[PDB]
Amino acid sequence: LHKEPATLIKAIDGNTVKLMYKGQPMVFRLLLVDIPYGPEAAAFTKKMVENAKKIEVEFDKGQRTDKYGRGLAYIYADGKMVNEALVRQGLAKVAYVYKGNNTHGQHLRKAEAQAKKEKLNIWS
Repeated sequence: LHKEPATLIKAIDGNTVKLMYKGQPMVFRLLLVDIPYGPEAAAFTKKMVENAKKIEVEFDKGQRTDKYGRGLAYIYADGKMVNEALVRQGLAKVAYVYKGNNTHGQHLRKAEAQAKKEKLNIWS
């Protein structure tokens, strides 16, 4: 897997963001992030992407867009994965793997388990 450069265009909600990617505007859905705290998750992703000096998108090895045309990726803000930060903060759950895109699933489930043990936010 490899990180590619992108530019924030705008924050949308906890697991959706609009980016300039290879010179075209594209809506991206954060892989493996399930939002059941919806405003809270939205605000967290919004801050994280808008303060970044560097946004990267990392496709997984399965299908790269969903049926609505959204890119399916891990999104990184200054080197930190947004998908993982949300889960570790207890602001989303880890989704069922979609079509071969599971490369970071174990890593994210470890972050979720930690959030759970700490009883954070959704794990109240």
